[PDB]
Amino acid sequence: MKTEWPELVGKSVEEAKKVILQDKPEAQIIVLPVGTIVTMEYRIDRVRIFVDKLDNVAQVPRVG
Amino acid sequence: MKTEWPELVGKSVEEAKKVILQDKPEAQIIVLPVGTIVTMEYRIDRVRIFVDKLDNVAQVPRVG
Amino acid sequence: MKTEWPELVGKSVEEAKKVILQDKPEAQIIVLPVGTIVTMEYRIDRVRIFVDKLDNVAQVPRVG
Amino acid sequence: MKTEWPELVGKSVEEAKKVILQDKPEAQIIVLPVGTIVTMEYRIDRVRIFVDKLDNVAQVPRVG
Amino acid sequence: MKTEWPELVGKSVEEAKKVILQDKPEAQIIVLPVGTIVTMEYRIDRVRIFVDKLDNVAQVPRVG
Amino acid sequence: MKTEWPELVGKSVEEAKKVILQDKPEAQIIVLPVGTIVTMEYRIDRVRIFVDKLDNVAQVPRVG
Amino acid sequence: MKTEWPELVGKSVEEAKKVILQDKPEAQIIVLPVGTIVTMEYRIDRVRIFVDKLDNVAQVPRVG
Amino acid sequence: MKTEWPELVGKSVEEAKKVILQDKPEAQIIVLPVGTIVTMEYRIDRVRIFVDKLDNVAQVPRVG
Amino acid sequence: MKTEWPELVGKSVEEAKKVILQDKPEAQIIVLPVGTIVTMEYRIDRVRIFVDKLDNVAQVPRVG
Amino acid sequence: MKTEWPELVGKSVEEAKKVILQDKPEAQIIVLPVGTIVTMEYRIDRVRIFVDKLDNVAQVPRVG
Amino acid sequence: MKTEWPELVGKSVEEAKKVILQDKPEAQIIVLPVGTIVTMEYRIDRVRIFVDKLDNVAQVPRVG
Amino acid sequence: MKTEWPELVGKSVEEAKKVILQDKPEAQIIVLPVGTIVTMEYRIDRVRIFVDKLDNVAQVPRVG
Repeated sequence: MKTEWPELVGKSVEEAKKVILQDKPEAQIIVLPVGTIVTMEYRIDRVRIFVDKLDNVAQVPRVG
Repeated sequence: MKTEWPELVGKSVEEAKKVILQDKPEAQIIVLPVGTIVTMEYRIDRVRIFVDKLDNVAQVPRVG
Repeated sequence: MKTEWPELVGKSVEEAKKVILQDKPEAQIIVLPVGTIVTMEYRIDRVRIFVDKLDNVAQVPRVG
Repeated sequence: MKTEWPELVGKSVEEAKKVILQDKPEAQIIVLPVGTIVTMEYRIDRVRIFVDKLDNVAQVPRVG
Repeated sequence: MKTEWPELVGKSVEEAKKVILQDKPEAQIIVLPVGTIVTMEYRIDRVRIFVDKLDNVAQVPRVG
Repeated sequence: MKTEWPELVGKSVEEAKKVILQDKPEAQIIVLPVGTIVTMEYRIDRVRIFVDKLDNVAQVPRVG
Repeated sequence: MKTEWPELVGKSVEEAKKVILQDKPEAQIIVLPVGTIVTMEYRIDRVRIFVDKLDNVAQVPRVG
Repeated sequence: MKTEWPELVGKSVEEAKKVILQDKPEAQIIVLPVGTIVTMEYRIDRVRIFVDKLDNVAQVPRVG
Repeated sequence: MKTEWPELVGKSVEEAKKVILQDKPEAQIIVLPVGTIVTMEYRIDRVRIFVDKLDNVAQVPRVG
Repeated sequence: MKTEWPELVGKSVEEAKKVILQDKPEAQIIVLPVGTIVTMEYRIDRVRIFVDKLDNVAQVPRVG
Repeated sequence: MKTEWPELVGKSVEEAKKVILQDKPEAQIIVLPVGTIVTMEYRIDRVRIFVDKLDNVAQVPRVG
Repeated sequence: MKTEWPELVGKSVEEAKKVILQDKPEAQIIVLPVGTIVTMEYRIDRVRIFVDKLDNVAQVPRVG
């Protein structure tokens, strides 16, 4: 099962969403600033994308 | 009593509000950024929705 | 002496202000985001309202 | 020496500035959000005003 | 060597920049909100200016 | 291998990006506010730029 | 249903536990330092006691 | 698959460990203070237990 | 009504407690480290004392 | 090059150190509480181990 | 008026206290860990000393 | 001028102090936990050492 998207570091939110949904059609994509504190439980259908000030992907997106 | 809405993860605030009010007509719906610190008491009529940068539901909304 | 306004959870800032001033004509109403850190002293004429992202009342307003 | 302005709680920044400068013509007035962390040294000519989301004075302004 | 600018407390960013560059032509001027956390190393050509909500200088600018 | 860009302190994001990509054509450039908390792993192709309120480079950009 | 114990402010943990269990025999009593950050869900059988440096009750214990 | 242990709220670490290992023989049990910030990835064999000042279980232990 | 004890800055907890109880026989005295975050409501019978590493009073004790 | 030690989650510091040094004889092993904030640069010879209240490994140790 | 003690950086608490009281007989000396958050008002008779893990003076003690 | 001690990562406080004082006889050595927040000014005679739970050097010691 695909769980990580290193290839998306540096790319835009739009490009990330497109790629993640090709790979994971059920993905529930959540867009948060880097450094956001995240007390969450694990959701196998969720993919969190941490973005910079310019809404580029700053860290490897991972399922959960 | 309905207490959680896992089906709303990833959906918009508007869609969440609509669904929560169908299920819980008395709901007092509060919209906060993920990571907001929450020193609150329990209110059975309140539903907090934690949203991402795009005002999508990021975490399962729960009564309280 | 009226000290709390549970009836205002979920309502707008405008509606809250109107109700608080009917009940407490001398009120000095302060509007802050939920989670704001509050190292304050007690002021009997002040009412702090903690609001969500949509400027709705998120927590019971209390004198102080 | 005037050091505090309790009478300004709840008032606007503009009204606060006007009153503080009548009382303290040399005042260097600094406007910060409530909860801002303040590791400062003491300046006798400075007056910090802590304001709410609506740029109303939320706490008693004090010299320093 | 000039290392501090107490005379700039309360002044605008534009006035501060002008004065700092007259005094220190090589200055690399960085503008940050008060309370920003600053884990930095020492740079002799840098001057950080901490500003309030109105982009006025809130604290004595210092080299480093 | 070039790992740091001290020469970019004080410069704009646009100038920084241009210089970093001349030096490191594969760079994945991420733009964050100073003070952002950064729990990241090491990526040799990434360069994080920490910027001030005016989107000037505030700290030496480094690979990772 | 008893939900708060104002009478226990200032008392020891031992005295608090004794009183809470007389009033609420099923209580699951949790002892935390004041200021502890509490991202919890509501448990009707739990009573959190916030204590000072001397393990005295510092704030009104409440169910949840 | 057992994922939560509500029955352990209020119990000691020793009793929790015993019960979790009966239910989940492969469990890797981690004991942390309530409020600890937890930027972790999901591990299906891990169970985190959040404890109070007296090393009693303060919150429902969950796999991850 | 006595509300503040400036005379106790620098004194020990034991001396502070003695003086506060002479002045305020009903006082519920709470001892916390400086910097403790305090999201509390106002209690007219409570006096919080903020202490240093040596359990000396570091800040003016005040009712509330 | 070995960069991660998932097999050490849940084990003691002593066992972790032994295993990491078998795999990486030059390792500079650093032991920190979970949640410690880590503004560090990348060191290829360092391995940070994040431990729980009982000095067990709480998270996968990684080079850097 | 003596307001700072640069000569005490690196010295013990005992040596600092001795020197500060020679210079300032009325000093109310408060000993805090580095990084302690300090929302205080200005007291001309107080001297705060910020100490390291070994109770050595880590930063220049200053009146206030 | 020696400004950094990479060779001391992983070593004890005692060994670090010995080496730093051989290299810098005037050093004022300050020992702090990793993650300590450090709002300091630059002191050319100071060397801060950030240590882990076992009082080993966790990060490169640097003058300032």
